[PDB]
Amino acid sequence: PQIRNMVEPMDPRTFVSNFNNRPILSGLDTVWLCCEVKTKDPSGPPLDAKIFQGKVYPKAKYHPEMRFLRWFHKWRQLHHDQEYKVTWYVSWSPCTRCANSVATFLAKDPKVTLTIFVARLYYFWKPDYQQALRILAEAGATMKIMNYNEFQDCWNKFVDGRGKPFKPWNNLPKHYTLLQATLGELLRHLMDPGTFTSNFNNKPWVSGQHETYLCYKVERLHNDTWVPLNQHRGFLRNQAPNIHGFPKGRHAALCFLDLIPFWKLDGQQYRVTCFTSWSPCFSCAQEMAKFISNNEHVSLCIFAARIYDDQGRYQEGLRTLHRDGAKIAMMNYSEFEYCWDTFVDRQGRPFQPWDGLDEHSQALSGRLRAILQN
DNA sequence: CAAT
Ligand SMILES: [Zn+2]
Ligand SMILES: [Zn+2]
Repeated sequence: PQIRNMVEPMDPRTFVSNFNNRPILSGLDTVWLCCEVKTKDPSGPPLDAKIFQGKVYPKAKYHPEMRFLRWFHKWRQLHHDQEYKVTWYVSWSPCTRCANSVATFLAKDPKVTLTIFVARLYYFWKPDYQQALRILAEAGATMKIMNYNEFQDCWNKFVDGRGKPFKPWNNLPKHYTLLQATLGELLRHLMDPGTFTSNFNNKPWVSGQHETYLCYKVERLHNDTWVPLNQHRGFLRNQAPNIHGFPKGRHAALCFLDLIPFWKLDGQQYRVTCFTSWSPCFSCAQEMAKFISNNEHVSLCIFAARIYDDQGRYQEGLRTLHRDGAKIAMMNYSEFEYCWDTFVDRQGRPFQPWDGLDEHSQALSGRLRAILQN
């Protein structure tokens, strides 16, 4: 039995119009949901597959997530009980009602695990919808943003492409990174402690890997005092090159600069701080210096674990960044501890500093000062 | 992890 025999594949124009992942997208009156039900073993065809659709308004009871729940209840009565792995590709993330219904269903049934790939985040800026996605995640649903691979898979399985291959729309990768970072913020995703310790150790770097992790937070000026702005706190990393994502990669500092306009900050004074495992290369620093030159109400503070020699003009880039008003400093014990406490999935464990932390911070601080004073 |  093949997916083509299980579903009526949707029209290609229905798929592309409904699954376009522009984060802010008006005019869509419908939610689409493609799903597969599998055993514990993921290889081969699913046990069954279905496409559900429902109008957003006026009744959530006809949203495709609830249509799925009613179909799946009846389907299970007709098949021999076993453990099920369910995958959804949904055009909009769940509204508050569906999120709470699915969360209740998952939490009462240890035999079912659910992964939800979403094309767009629905009302991601509204606290009610944020809290509902957290309840769904806490019920064990794995919630991810649809990337190129999932759009292509959904095209192959659920669309009447007539053998033509999936063609990505404009800016699919840029949309993905904005949504991924936004989903991480609202789920309050914390960084793996091993990933933190490995990447923020400031001893001389000996690994062949060049990856950059970047933790960020935002403050607002209020009554001559900086106050936390808890909505936009999290971490991200560089995007490795891939011809279906960013063909030349996208460095962490640039992904961070992409986020700031997406936050829709008002005209008040803001201080945006990042803790990055590598200081920015020349290209990143130029872009960062351009940004702060053009956004006078945003103050940048950059704390770096290590100084990245890009074999080019990185020293001049750091000088330009400082000249244009960014604060640049090397992370000391206090900044390492703050990120462990704030951004890392530490499970109550205190910060344990690696060997030579203080000594390496002093050496790097002296190198930075020498760079900035030329 | 299809990898400037
Ligand atoms: Zn709903
Ligand atoms: Zn860079």
